[PDB]
Amino acid sequence: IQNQLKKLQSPIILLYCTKEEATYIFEVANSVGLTGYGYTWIVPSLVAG
Amino acid sequence: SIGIAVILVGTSDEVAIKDAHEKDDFHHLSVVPRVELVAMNETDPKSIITRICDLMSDRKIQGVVFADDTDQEAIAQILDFISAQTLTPILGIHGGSSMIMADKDESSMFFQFGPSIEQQASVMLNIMEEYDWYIFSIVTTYFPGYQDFVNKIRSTIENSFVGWELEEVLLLDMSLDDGDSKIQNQLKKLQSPIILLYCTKEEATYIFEVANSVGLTGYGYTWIVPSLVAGDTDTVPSEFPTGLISVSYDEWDYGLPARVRDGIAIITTAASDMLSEHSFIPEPKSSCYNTHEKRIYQSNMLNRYLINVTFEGRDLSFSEDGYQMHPKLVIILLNKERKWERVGKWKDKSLQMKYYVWPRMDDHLSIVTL
Amino acid sequence: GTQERVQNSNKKEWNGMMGELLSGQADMIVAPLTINNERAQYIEFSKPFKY
Amino acid sequence: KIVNIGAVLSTRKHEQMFREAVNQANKRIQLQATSVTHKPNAIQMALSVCEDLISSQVYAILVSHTPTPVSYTAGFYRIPVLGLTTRMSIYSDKSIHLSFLRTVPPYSHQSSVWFEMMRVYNWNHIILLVSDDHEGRAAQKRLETLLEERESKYDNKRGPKAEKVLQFDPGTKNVTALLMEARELEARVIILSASEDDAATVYRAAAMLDMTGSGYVWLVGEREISGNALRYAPDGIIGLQLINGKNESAHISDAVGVVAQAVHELLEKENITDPPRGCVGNTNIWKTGPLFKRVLMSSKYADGVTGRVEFNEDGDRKFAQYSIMNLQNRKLVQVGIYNGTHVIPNDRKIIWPGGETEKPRGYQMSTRLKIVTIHQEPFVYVKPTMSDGTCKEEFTVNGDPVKKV
Repeated sequence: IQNQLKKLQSPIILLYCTKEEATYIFEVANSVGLTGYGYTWIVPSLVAG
Repeated sequence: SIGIAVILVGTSDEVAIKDAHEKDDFHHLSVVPRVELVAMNETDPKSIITRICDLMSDRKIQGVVFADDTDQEAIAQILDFISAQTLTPILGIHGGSSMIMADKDESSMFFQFGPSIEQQASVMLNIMEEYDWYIFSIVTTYFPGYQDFVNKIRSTIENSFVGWELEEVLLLDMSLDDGDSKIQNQLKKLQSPIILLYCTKEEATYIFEVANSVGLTGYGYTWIVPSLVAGDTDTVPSEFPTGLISVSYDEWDYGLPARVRDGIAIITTAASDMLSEHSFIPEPKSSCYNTHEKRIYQSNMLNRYLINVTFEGRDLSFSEDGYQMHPKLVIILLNKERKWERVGKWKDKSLQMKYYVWPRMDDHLSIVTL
Repeated sequence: GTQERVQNSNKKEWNGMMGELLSGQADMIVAPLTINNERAQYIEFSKPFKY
Repeated sequence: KIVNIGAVLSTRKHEQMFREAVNQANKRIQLQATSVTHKPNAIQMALSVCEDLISSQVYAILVSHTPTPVSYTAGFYRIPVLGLTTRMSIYSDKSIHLSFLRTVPPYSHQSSVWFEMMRVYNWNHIILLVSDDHEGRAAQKRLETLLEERESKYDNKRGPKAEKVLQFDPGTKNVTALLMEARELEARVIILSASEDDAATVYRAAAMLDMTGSGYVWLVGEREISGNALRYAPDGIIGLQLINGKNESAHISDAVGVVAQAVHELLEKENITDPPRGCVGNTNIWKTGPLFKRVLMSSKYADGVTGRVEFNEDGDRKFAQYSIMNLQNRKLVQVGIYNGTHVIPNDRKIIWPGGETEKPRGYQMSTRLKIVTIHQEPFVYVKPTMSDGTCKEEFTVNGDPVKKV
């Protein structure tokens, strides 16, 4: 997952998952530096519980 | 006349004991030489100093040459010391006793084989030229000797007509455990193609680890790092990625008898040149008993030429602070199969590589014109 | 005044009155001196007094 | 268990004081003490320390007055070494010594008071006269380390800057040229960081070129208001003083509590190994050297005369307390006390330089500028002069005069 996650270099990002997956992925994104400012995120309701 | 000693501690090298008699050339410069040799098992400091201080007196020896194999961190310092308390020239040439002390007592004469950090920066720049990378960063810990690194880079970046660039020059802090996530924070910013780094081997493990965390280890990130990060050239840790480049200076260059050749050439060339114009032959000096510095005048006069000497065409001229001026360096290159590969050598302020193009770990083509 | 390599090396030095300013040899260039980017990185230009 | 600690001092008195002082906090794992005398001819010196302390089970060594070999040898084996007397700035090299943890902060630190004075008296221009062996190189480095700060993203204010950094030579006979090229600049703030002779032959040189009149300012360092720094001192000088002083038995007691506050952190039983007796080839060493040191330099409250004795990010004494000193032509007299973030001047007469009781600005903006031009016919004509020395008069078309220089 980290590997496939490294590639991205976009300004804005969309995401589709479930809330646990979101926890996991925002975690690993914090690992590979994909959580700060420079990365706006949009995500449907099914992630916000 | 002046005596000349050698000391081979710890490392059985009983092929070279037949090689110290490579000195059948001294007659061409003709200051009466006196060569005494000795080896030793692996030992402790007291054994070093005690086996040392008598050798001058017992056979009228003025000058020694060192070589061993151990942790190059501290064994040099005892030599640096003993240099000071008699005014005797000690030319440390091998692993262990040859590690670059940054600065030392000014009243001491003691010299080493190895490039200072500025020359390593210049070599890094010559390379970046040769393969035309032009946009590089610098990552640094607080380890000593880093100001010299960044200043010697920024200096030659400003004079040259070449279109050099630069980017963020980070100064991290590896002091407290709390700063570890802070280290990650300061590490996030970088976005450069090429990267340079200055640290020690443990710091390198740590940093390549956290770089793997924040995605700063793969392809897209070439790395260059001086020798002081590559330890012994075979105990590669698990974090050092492929293709990691580094200057170095090793035995694959030449043999222990080769370095001992140069070292039993310098101290029988220069202590003949000092007796080419003047007529004041240094006397066989005193014991390791009391600080007798009467003849301190010629000790300075001994530095008057031990900096500048050429032999067999090659030049072994020195700098002032105790490392040779024109240092024969090479480059190594970590393989995919975890091995350091000799992939090019630098000399004469010039490069002689092996590859016309840089390998890599596709979107890179080779196209033809007429 | 302009930059030029010297010593058969890459050291960049200036010439003439601009070099005489940067070397502190002078203090102010009251003379017909143009305005460009390459000098603006070592010197302070007043507003222009003749277009 | 049994734990030994040794020291190489010059007074047999403190030798008993050290054992008494560890025996005091001993009551608050048996922690014993050892000591050894001092001798000249430093060659023989390292032929004492090993056989006298490594023979024991040392976990530190204490040293006092001389930069002898006791820095190198016990540094081999990586056994932390504790410093009392000397504070030349050379011992901060992590790479050169992995031995010293010290008590008297080093000269190069005293350039943090200075950067404070330049905000309690609002001087924003300086002239710097460093030395040229090592200390200056360090002092200047640490000073430039501060002046580079204050980078404005307080709220669009003016900040200090260096102006000129003259670097004379440690052995000098005639040095006036540097002074001659100093007065040409604008400011009148001088910072002289050097050694005894290296200030005697500057004090005796700046009053004879009249660089110590009014509007002048001098900040010096403790070695520059010392001894032979009074045979020619500039009346109206400013020097510094730390409230620890050069007292041997002042804080040996303070040092004891530092290892004391650490043996109970070392009794963590993670992995402990004795320091090996004998000096004959326990080649590789690990006494938890890195670990035991990492313990020591992490907030050990020294049971001592100064409060909150910490250890800086490098290993030297942190958060000292200075006392601003001053001279009135004969008598070096306190005018203040410096305490970490506390800049505290006292109440007494600051006879500033020249004996003028003003607070002179560090600034003297020049007048006689110099201008440079080139022959250019529409703009700058160039014509020879008249023979007398002036050049010819002239009227324009309307007959008005024309201004020549």
